[PDB]
Formats: sequence, C-alpha cells, structure tokens
Amino acid sequence: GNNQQNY
Amino acid sequence: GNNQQNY
Amino acid sequence: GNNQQNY
Amino acid sequence: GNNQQNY
Amino acid sequence: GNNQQNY
Amino acid sequence: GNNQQNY
Amino acid sequence: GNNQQNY
Amino acid sequence: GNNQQNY
Amino acid sequence: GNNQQNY
Amino acid sequence: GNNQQNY
Amino acid sequence: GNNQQNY
Amino acid sequence: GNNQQNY
Amino acid sequence: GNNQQNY
Amino acid sequence: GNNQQNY
Amino acid sequence: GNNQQNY
Amino acid sequence: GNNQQNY
Amino acid sequence: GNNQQNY
Amino acid sequence: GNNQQNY
Repeated sequence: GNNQQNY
Repeated sequence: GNNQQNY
Repeated sequence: GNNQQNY
Repeated sequence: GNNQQNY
Repeated sequence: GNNQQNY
Repeated sequence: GNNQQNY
Repeated sequence: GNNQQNY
Repeated sequence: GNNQQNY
Repeated sequence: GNNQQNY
Repeated sequence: GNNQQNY
Repeated sequence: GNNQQNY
Repeated sequence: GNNQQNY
Repeated sequence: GNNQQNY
Repeated sequence: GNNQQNY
Repeated sequence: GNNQQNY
Repeated sequence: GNNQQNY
Repeated sequence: GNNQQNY
Repeated sequence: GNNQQNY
C-alpha cells in the first residue's frame, strides 16, 4: 500500500 | 496494506 | 506526532 | 502520539 | 498514546 | 495508553 | 491502560 | 488496567 | 509531525 | 489482520 | 485476527 | 482470534 | 492488513 | 513537518 | 516543511 | 503505493 | 507511486 | 510517479 517512514 | 514506521 | 491518512 | 487512519 | 484506526 | 480500533 | 476494540 | 473488547 | 494524505 | 506494535 | 503488542 | 499482549 | 510500528 | 498530498 | 501536491 | 521518507 | 524524500 | 528530493 502507501508508505510513510519517519527516521 | 498501508505502512507507517516511526523510528 | 507524525500523520498518515488513507481514504 | 503518532497517527495512522485507514478509511 | 500512539493511534491506528481501520474503518 | 496506545489505541487500535478495527471497525 | 492500552486499548484494542474489534467491532 | 489494559482493555480488549471483541464485539 | 510529518504529513502524508492519500485520497 | 491489522497490526500495531509499540516498542 | 487483529494484533496489538505493547512492549 | 484477536490478540493483545502487554509486556 | 494495515501496519503501524512505533520504535 | 514535511507535506505530501496525493489526490 | 517541504511541499509536494499530486492532483 | 505513494512514498514519503523523512530522514 | 509519487515520491518525496527529505534528507 | 512525480519526484521531489530535498537534500
């Protein structure tokens, strides 16, 4: 699906 | 499904 | 915090 | 905190 | 705390 | 605390 | 405490 | 305490 | 925080 | 099913 | 079923 | 069934 | 299903 | 924070 | 922050 | 799907 | 899909 | 899709 990554 | 990762 | 919305 | 909503 | 809602 | 709701 | 609801 | 509800 | 919306 | 992990 | 883990 | 674990 | 991980 | 909108 | 909109 | 990464 | 990276 | 990179 849609992807958001907050490192 | 949709993905959110908060490191 | 961080926000992801999948309509 | 962090938020993910899947409608 | 952290929030996930699956409608 | 942390929240998960599956409608 | 922590919350999980399965409707 | 911690909460789980299965409707 | 950071924002991603998928309409 | 749907997945939420709070480390 | 649906999964919530609070470490 | 549905799963909640509070460590 | 849909995925949220809070490290 | 940073913004991405997909209409 | 930085902005990207996809109409 | 659509991608947003915040390093 | 569409891509936004914030280094 | 469309690309924006902020170094």
